[PDB]
Amino acid sequence: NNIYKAAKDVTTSLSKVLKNIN
Amino acid sequence: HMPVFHTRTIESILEPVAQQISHLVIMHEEGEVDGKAIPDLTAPVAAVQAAVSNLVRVGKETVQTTEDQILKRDMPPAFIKVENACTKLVQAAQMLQSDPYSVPARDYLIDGSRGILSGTSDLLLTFDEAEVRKIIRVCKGILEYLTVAEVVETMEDLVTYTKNLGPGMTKMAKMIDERQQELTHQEHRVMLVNSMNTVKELLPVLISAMKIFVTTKNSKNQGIEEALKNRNFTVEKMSAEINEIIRVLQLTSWDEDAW
Repeated sequence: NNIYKAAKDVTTSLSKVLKNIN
Repeated sequence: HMPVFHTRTIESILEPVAQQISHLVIMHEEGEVDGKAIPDLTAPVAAVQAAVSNLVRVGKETVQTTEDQILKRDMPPAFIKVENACTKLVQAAQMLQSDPYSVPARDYLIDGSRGILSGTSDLLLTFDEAEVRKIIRVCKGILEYLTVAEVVETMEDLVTYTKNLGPGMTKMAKMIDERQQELTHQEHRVMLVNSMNTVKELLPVLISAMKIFVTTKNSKNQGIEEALKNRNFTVEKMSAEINEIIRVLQLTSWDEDAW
């Protein structure tokens, strides 16, 4: 529910961070 | 590497970054990726820091709301893990801010990213386990009520029994169907589907058997032994399938203190 929403936010914002290393 | 994703939901969340990290871990022991200057992440990192706080918040709320004791004891530790690994990421940022070639700052990024990823997975897993634990109870409940089936001797009772079991049999069926649909291990999904179906197919069969029984009861027409056998066998086979489901469910959603 709301727990899965926040989790994605974490992974989403962290994806656009690591992406800037490849 | 190669986590234990149990449901599609979690995986769709962790899989992406789980890869972006795995494809990077390989770029160390055998490559040691180091060179390209990293632009200030004062912004991007902020994006995560904020989401991490939000996550932690929801979790703290989930604890207050929840009733599961394992969750109230397993989640709190996870909060720190995600919060700790995040302070690391935030720091590694300012480090690269002053020096984009800082190798040590590069390490803070990896360890912190894996920490946040691991801290998250633990949070989702805990939550999932509690959810599953809710199903097992429902299942254990149906199991119990099947026991009362052998006490029904009058149509009045049979009506009562049906009105109580039916709804229950539906909730479990709903929970089971909504469960297998998330499972990732096609192996466990087959057992669940077949079991649930078999159980759904036996319900009507159970009732009929009981009905035939209560009919033979108040009736000169003898022949009631074989009736009890069919009724009893149904319960037994039904119970078997439900115990099968419970087990498959406890394979991963089990803790020392499962009360």
